[PDB]
Amino acid sequence: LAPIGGAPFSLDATLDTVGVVDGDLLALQAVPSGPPAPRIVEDIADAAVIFSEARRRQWGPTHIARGAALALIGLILVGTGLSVAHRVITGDLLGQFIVSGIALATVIAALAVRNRSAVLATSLAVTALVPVAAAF
Amino acid sequence: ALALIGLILVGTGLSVAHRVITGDLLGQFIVSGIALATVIAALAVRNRSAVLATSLAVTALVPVAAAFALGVPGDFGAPNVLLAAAGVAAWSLISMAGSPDDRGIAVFTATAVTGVGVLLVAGAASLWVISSDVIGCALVLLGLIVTVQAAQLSAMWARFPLPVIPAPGDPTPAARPLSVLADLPRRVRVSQAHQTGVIAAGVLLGVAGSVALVSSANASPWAWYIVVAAAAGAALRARVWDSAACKAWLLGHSYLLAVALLVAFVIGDRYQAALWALAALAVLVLVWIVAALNPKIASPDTYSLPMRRMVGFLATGLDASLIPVMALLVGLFSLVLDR
Amino acid sequence: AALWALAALAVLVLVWIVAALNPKIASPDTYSLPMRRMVGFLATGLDASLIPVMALLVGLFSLVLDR
Amino acid sequence: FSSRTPVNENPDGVQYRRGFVTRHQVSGWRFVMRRIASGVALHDTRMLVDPLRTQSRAVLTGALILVTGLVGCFIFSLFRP
Amino acid sequence: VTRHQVSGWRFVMRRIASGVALHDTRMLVDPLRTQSRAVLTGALILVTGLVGCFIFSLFRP
Amino acid sequence: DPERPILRVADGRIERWQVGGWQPCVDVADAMSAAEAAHIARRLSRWDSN
Amino acid sequence: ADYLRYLSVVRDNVRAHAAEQRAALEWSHPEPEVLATIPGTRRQWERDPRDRDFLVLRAGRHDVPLDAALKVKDTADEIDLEPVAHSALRGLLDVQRTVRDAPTGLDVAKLARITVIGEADEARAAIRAWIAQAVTWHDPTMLGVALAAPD
Amino acid sequence: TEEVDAERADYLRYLSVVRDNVRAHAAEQRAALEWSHPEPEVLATIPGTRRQWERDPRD
Repeated sequence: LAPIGGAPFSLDATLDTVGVVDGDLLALQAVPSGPPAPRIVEDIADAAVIFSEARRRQWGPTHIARGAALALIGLILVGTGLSVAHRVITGDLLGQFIVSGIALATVIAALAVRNRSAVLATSLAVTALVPVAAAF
Repeated sequence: ALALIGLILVGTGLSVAHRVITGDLLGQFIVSGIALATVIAALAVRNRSAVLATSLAVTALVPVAAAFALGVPGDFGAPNVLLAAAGVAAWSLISMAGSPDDRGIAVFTATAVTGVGVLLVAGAASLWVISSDVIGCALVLLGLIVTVQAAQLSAMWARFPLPVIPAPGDPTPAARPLSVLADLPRRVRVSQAHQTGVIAAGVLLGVAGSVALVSSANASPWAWYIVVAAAAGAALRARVWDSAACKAWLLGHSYLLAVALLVAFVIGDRYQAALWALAALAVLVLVWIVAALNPKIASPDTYSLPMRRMVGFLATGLDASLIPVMALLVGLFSLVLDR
Repeated sequence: AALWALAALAVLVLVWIVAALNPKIASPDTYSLPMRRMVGFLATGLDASLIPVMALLVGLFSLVLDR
Repeated sequence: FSSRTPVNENPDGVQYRRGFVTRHQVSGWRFVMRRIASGVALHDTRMLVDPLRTQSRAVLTGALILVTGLVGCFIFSLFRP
Repeated sequence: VTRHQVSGWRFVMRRIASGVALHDTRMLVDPLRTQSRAVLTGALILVTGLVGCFIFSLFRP
Repeated sequence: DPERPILRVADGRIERWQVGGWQPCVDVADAMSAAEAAHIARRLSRWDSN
Repeated sequence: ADYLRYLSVVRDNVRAHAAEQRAALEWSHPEPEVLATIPGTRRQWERDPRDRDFLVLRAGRHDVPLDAALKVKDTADEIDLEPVAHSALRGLLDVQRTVRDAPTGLDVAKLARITVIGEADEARAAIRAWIAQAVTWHDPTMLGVALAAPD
Repeated sequence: TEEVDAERADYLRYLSVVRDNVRAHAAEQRAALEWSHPEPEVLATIPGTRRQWERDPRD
């Protein structure tokens, strides 16, 4: 027996001597026991290659995708910044065109990738708040 | 905890702004006060809580850096940077030891190695005047050296059990205490942490040298070659490291470089160059998004061994050709030619 | 210069007392093999380039440069 | 031919303490160190190809090119008028 | 005498030397010869530099 | 006496009596209270095959 | 490098051997807490005098030597071997020769008297542990218990 | 020539250790013979001891 979302009751314990009252929901959980034994390795390089995997996921395509999305968000932000800064300092109409282009491009894209991946779509739609604000 | 971190950051910022603009001794006093408070709070709570302790410790980097950079009186210069770097490195090395890995070792290693780097460079700049080009070259070269030697440096910095090699005629190499082998997982996690940190430090030193080399408008085309070559090498090294964060840093070196060049262009009066840097950043993001959309590109199996070896040779050639061109950049060859 | 030589003597005696206090750095059986090889390289190269500096300090190079 | 080192059976003989480092020993140490470095930076210990040694060799070749060009232009300055 | 003759004799002399200065005879590595050859190659650096300066003198006016 | 061993268990572990001192035989000698053994015996009393 | 690769393969093989032996031990000698759940299953009493664990009563996890022999092929007489490879093989033959914290047991079939010295609580605890492990796996036609106590 | 220098170095180390080994063998033989044949001045202490007439026709 275990208090649900907690640690199981010791077997030797009496139910009354452990905090419980009518109407408590109890789970039927496996008795806690530590690891059987950790891997014992005597080659240093083999140790490094072995134990690192318990916290390492390969590069793979998902990391590329996440990094690309992050790079794109950063591009949107820093482009908006540079564009509005140049437009203020010079008023050469160029910063305006550039920030407006970035804003329209990202608000189209935030609808484009809508069904390809949800998180990317919401993230781009969120970060698009800066370009449109600066453009207007 | 978040409130306290915010307090420390905003206090450092306000006090530095006041100390530079108004020039009142209150600045140094209050930054030093919050710095000492933060460092003693970290060293205290280290036993009561781990994550809070390392958070306060990594935040303490801003107060000490802002403090020592102003402890030198008179006008700002190289010795100020030397003192700031010294403080950062010392505090990072102090905060690193004493706790198991919690990915605080990674950031602490990064800050410590970049601090040692900028410490050496600031010492060079202070002990005798050296032009901006020399400083940028020193940064790029030191970041390169740290990056290439990152692996075995992290290995020996994790304090792995030394490999026992017995010579002929010596007694047998008795097995090491089971305790050390039991400890090994902790040590290899620390090794990966140090690895990521030192790679990040190499990237930071590289981009710092790059921006120092090509910030000005009278920069030699050799400076552009040095910067673009260091960036391309930092990208091509991503094929070597097989951990996630290391590859990420090595790739993002070029991105951070482009952003920093943009900022340094726009701080100065170089605006057309700033738009060009934005364009280059867009090219980099385009490469990223292309690689993301097509998982059959940037997949090594999608290339023949000839082209793979060609990329390898390109990396080797770029890394080799970096430092001789670097000496060509400064007047070393000119000097020796006229002596 | 006498006081400076006394200071250098102090540094030597400090090295001695450090090595005698901690017998874990007083025996290169507790140094890493590349460290021991670097010590060897330093000694060898040092004694090697000693005698050229010898003949430099005295007027040999200058002698044959003139003759 | 002969390469051996039998077990000493004499308790009253000589025991060779304070060993040096042989060329073999330092080569083996450099190897095991490159192997640990490969196993840490990469996830290879099979050591079929060692890109880290190649990178270090590349940077050192850059340094050699540097010093060579230096001494070359130096003797060029001297010998030429 | 042969090359092997003089090689063997010089080696056994060097082994005697390693047997009274060091206190090993395995001769896995021979630091005594290392230092002796270091002094010698110092002298060799000197002589090559001397003839180098000689020729360098013959060129210049 | 390998066929008639002498085992001392008072350390939290069992140690055999060999020639000279004790030799550790186990590290973590399991041990169950009388209540757990009683629960087992009761669950056992059901079945019979004799 | 080639020899170290071969040695990593052999280490993996012997690791598999040790894992197999460990699983076999955990199957035949489970924790004393698990004995409460065995009765009434198909593993009620499942040892017979043709097993390899008939009448062996677990006494706790101990560093047990690997059952299978782990030896190197000959030509290791007095001819010297490469230092790094020989050191690696030494470490392998030392460490992997034993399985860590595997449940070991006492063979009651090869004994005639057992003197248990220690504190009465601890002695009786361990003795009850062995008896529970015995009776909860053998049938009363191939096992029996008898006690003589003050009370 | 480092070839034959290393060759003879290996052989001579092997020879030194086998010299030590055979000297141990010789000292063992000598200790045995001195246990059996003590100096005559020792013989006064032999009698009335566990070893007084020890040699028997199997030795």
